[PDB]
Amino acid sequence: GSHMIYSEFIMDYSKLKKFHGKIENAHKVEEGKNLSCGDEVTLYFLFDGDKIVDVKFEGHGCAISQASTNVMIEQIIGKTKQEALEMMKNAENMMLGKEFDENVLGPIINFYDVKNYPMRVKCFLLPWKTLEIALK
Amino acid sequence: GSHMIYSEFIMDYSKLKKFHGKIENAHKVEEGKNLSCGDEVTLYFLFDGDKIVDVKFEGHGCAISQASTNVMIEQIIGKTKQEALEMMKNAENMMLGKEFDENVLGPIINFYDVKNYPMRVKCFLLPWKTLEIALK
Ligand code: NI
Ligand code: NI
Ligand code: NI
Ligand code: NI
Ligand code: NI
Ligand code: NI
Ligand SMILES: [Zn+2]
Ligand SMILES: [Zn+2]
Repeated sequence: GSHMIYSEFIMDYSKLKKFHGKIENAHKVEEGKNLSCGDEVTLYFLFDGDKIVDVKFEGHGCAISQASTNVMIEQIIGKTKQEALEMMKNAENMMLGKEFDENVLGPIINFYDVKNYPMRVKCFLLPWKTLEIALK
Repeated sequence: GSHMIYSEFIMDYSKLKKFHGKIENAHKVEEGKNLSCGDEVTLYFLFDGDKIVDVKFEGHGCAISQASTNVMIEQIIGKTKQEALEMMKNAENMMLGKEFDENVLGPIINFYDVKNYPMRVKCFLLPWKTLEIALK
């Protein structure tokens, strides 16, 4: 009745635990919060030059923010920081109704419907904006 | 295809914030885990003799474990330890195929369908089993 946003894809990725945790002696730690809804995420990174070698997250939030965090990590590991930022910008364009590169986003496109729920847009965007700040 | 278990009731209650937190100088603190899923809950209690005056939880988990925790807290605050244990016994009976008292459960009946998913039964039961240990 008002929970339609929660697709099978979102609920699967929300419960994924493989990227949840801390990285000891991380090269970068970045905390983000979407206090409108009450979500928090802490991203931990290892880099090798400009390559993202590993990412884990701590904290917890709604199923949209957690699903988004997990699909984000799964897609940015092994990429360069520039590539992850290009992906981020496209993820944000997708929510703002602007134009985006489907090939760049891959399975991130499964969050397309979130843009129909303007408060949950912040939930989807939290890990990505957190990533943006961290990588600059 | 698998998100059917996630009703509006469950999704609304999984996001509830008013019971999430610690109680300083709690009269009882009990931790519980459902490792097959990755769910954690720490329950904090204040009592006045046999009456449950306040309950909060920390930790996080799936939508079913978090929804169940919040519905439990909402229903047990202001009851006696024994009323809470009787609710708990009924909730577990529901999950197994056994007989239960609908008037004792109230909105806890909204989880009836979970019993068709043996793995998720543990998610539902996590707060209740943790409560049982805490109170006895
Ligand atoms: Ni709904
Ligand atoms: Ni955790
Ligand atoms: Ni920073
Ligand atoms: Ni489904
Ligand atoms: Ni919390
Ligand atoms: Ni104990
Ligand atoms: Zn959220
Ligand atoms: Zn669970």
